[PDB]
Parts: sequence; structure tokens; C-alpha cells
Amino acid sequence: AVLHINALDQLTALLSTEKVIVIDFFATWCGPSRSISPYFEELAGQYNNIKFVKVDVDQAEEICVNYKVRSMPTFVLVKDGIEQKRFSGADRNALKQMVETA
Amino acid sequence: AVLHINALDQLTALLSTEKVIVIDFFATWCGPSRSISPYFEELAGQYNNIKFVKVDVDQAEEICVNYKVRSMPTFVLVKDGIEQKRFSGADRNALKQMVETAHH
Repeated sequence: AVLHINALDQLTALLSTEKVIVIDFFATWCGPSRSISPYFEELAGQYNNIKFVKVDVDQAEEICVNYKVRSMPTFVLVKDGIEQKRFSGADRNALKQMVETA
Repeated sequence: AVLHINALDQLTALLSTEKVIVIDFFATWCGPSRSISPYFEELAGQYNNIKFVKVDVDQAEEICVNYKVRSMPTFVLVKDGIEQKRFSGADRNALKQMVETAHH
């Protein structure tokens, strides 16, 4: 399943204990394009070896501060505790690539 | 119960005529907009002394510009012709406060 985290220490602890995490900083509103959240959930169900985490930017101020989130959605790939890659935008291709190469 | 308005001069005339208005900027292609749309419409029945309006962002560019709406759903409270409050996102509780605290 998709994880739902809003507390920094819980995210930080996840990053310690799992190997590959893809974070989706999302909002309960859309901008220029439809939500990619169904595709994120679909990818979560295909790559059980990766932890897929959704972080509601309107509920996780501390994480958004720490991670320097400026726009939504922002997707961050983290391996072995360290950030590998991030992009912003509701872009199915970019998300697939990130997951593919995780 | 819920007025649908995509022209700027039409909205502005409404807002120059009615005392209290809550506007819902929506996109049918936006999941969270769909989710709360039902509740907005429910609330529109419930509170009869507030004019409830939907503006489709795909049909309402000039309105989206004057209002600086770039996200949906965005709800805006206008009272006595002045914008009082706004918020974006499908948060049913925020919408209730707004509707309740119209200061009526």
C-alpha cells in the first residue's frame, strides 16, 4: 500500500529502516493538470520493494520546511537515507522513470 | 440553488447586487474538486441566504485572472462586494466554517 506520513520523525525513521522510498508531496487541490495520485497508487502496487509515501503539504509543515517543498506535486527519490532525485509536476513519465531507476 | 457563472461581468454584477456570496472554482477533471462538489451543493440547499456560485476554470479565464485562481477547488467568500476570505483544497470543515462564519 501507499504510506501516508505527516510527521517528520516518522519519515526520518522510515528513511533509516527502508532502502528505497519515493515521496509524493501532494495537496488536496490540483493546479495545471489532473492528479497523478491514481498512477502513484498503481506504481505502489507494482513495486512492493519500494516504500511509496504520500505527504499532504497542508498537514506536514515541518517536512515541507525540511525538504524545501515549493510546489505540488513534488516527488523525491531517496535511497539508503540519502536523496537521489526530485522533480515537480504531475508528470506520469517522470514518475515512471524515477521508479524504474530506483 | 447553485448559480453557474463563467463571464466576469456577470459575476461582478452578482457581487454588486447580493450581500453574501461563496464561490467554488472547480474543474471536473480535478479529483478533489469532484469530491467536495456534492458537499458544496448540499450546503447550498442548507444555507438559503447566501448565494452559492460555481465557476468552471476551463470556461472562465478572465475570472481566474482577476481572482488569481490557479488551483482547484478554491473557495472564495465575498461579502458586501469585498472578498473576505478564500482557501484552496477539498476541506469540508474549512468550507463549513466559511459558510457558517459569513458574519452573515
